[PDB]
Amino acid sequence: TTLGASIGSTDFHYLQKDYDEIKKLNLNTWNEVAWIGDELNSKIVMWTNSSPVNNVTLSSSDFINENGDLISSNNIKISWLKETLANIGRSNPSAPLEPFPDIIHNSGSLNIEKNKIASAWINIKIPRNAKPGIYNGSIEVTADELEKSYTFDYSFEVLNLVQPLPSETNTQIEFWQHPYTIARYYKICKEDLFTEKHFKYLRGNLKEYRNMGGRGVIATIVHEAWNHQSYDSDPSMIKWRKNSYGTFEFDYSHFDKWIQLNIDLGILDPEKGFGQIKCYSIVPWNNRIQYFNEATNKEEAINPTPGSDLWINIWTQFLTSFMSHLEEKGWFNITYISMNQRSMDDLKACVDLIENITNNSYEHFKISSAMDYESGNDYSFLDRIDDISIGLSHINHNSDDMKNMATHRQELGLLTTIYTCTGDYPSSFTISDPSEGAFTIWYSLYQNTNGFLRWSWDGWVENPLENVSYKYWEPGDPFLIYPAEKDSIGKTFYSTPRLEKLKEGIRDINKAKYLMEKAPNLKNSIENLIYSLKRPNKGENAYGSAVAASKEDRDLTISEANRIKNGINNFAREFISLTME
Ligand SMILES: CC(=O)N[C@H]1[C@H](O[C@@H]2[C@H](O)[C@@H](O)[C@H](O[C@H]3[C@H](O)[C@@H](O)[C@H](O)O[C@@H]3CO)O[C@@H]2CO)O[C@H](CO)[C@H](O)[C@@H]1O
Repeated sequence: TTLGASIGSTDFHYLQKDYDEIKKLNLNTWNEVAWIGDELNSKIVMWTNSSPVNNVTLSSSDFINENGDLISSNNIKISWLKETLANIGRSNPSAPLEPFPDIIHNSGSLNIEKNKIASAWINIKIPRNAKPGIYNGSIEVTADELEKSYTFDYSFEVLNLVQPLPSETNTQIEFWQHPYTIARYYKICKEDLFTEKHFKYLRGNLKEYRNMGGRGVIATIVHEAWNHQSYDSDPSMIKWRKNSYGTFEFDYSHFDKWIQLNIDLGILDPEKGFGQIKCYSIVPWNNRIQYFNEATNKEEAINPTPGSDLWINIWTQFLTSFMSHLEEKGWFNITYISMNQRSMDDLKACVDLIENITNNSYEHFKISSAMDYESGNDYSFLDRIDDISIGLSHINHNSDDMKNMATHRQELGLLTTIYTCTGDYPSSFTISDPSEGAFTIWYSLYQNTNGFLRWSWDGWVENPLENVSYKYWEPGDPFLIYPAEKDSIGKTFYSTPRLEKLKEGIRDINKAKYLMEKAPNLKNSIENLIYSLKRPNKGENAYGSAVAASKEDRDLTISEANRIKNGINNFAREFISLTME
């Protein structure tokens, strides 16, 4: 024909290079299991031949159960997956530059060049007041050059249990946001920073974060704290100045507006002790603190070594001032001072200083850190850090070091997460299989942590919608959402399949934690299922990017994700049965 069509997996990308392989698909039916308030995703893959094809459109019926309960077609959003270019290597500028369908772009029609793949993401939101049962419906695909329409048989079962709202779970999610990057992309001026004109491009993507379970909000407290690793500079949200007497003063304006925005959006609730403010960092890159010297009237920097007399002096000034400031705002209880991977000497100097500065109630700042922990059961220092996150590449699957460490922390009421970054596999890159994200989240629970941290909400390059290639890291590493087009009406961001799979993983670990809690009798059955998870092997492509070791390892990430999900849905059904009989 002029146009071919088939249901396809959301687990991996359908790429142009796989054209000839893809044209041989003909999957016409789809079924899945969801809870009330849950979501489901699917995909239809289309193709063209010698001739191009205009105005390709897809559309969805209403969905109806056996009691004629309705889920409107408006809960089904079908979006073209837009392709963007990606250098497939890591700091390898001569690596091949290939298209990946990494963007959940727009609804409506689309043209398709000769001999091309195009795919459309399908997202189904089950309303929070939906009735249980088996729902059926269909999705149609048509075009202009086609005098016919293809048809696709979709059903799904809603189980009689309500997907927990994020605030009803104990899942920890922290994605680092870069609000100045949002300002740069959308040409927000210096003077409009953290005003309503800025907030308009932040609210949507922050709501999105909140709704998938985000609780951590990063705030920079010194300038360029990651040495400009990213496309955009990282300004400090707290401006430092040295006055004529030679003591430091701090301007909290940006920090205050940023945090207040996050309080207004419900990510943070400092009165109720919810959410975290992560202050980056007491160990910024090379210990460098840049400041305006009012005396010499110029910009200067210092680089004092942790533990040194100058260091203790300066951070004592900041921490003391910051604590008082946060106490007047009522924010102090949810505030953490962040560290990062440093020498044990630097880390101990930090924890020792921080612990030594207290308010009237002898409360000190909480402390948060990426740590490299991989073995041994000496927790005495690690327990003085209130939130830690461990890179997946430092977690040894052939041991229970990580899980034992995490379990100790849960007992003491401390937070623990894992993260992925450059060099990790599974991970959440543009070139990753999106299923890897669901796996990652399940791995956080397999390790008995509270959840997942990633550095990379929104660190856009110049024009990521067209090319995400950046000089460091696997492509797409620095962002899980895309921006909208600069002229958008409109939308302020687009989601990605990789992010939707993180979201799936999170909802699905939330189902498992909910069951464990509400059906104590199923708990060890569930725990055993979780603890059966296998870990695929990390390989590396010809150009420096981490990837799956082999086809077997790709398949395992998918099979394992689905296995566990299904297992949990069966436990779901067991609990539901119990209630009915
Ligand atoms: C939490 C997070 O994602 N942080 C980084 C992330 O960095 C990874 C890890 O957290 C770092 O400790 C490590 O940093 C350096 C390492 O400790 C040094 O011994 C070595 O000489 O240089 C390392 C820098 O490569 O780096 C790893 C990643 O390689 O990585 C992401 C990029 O995906 C961002 O840089 C986050 O800021």
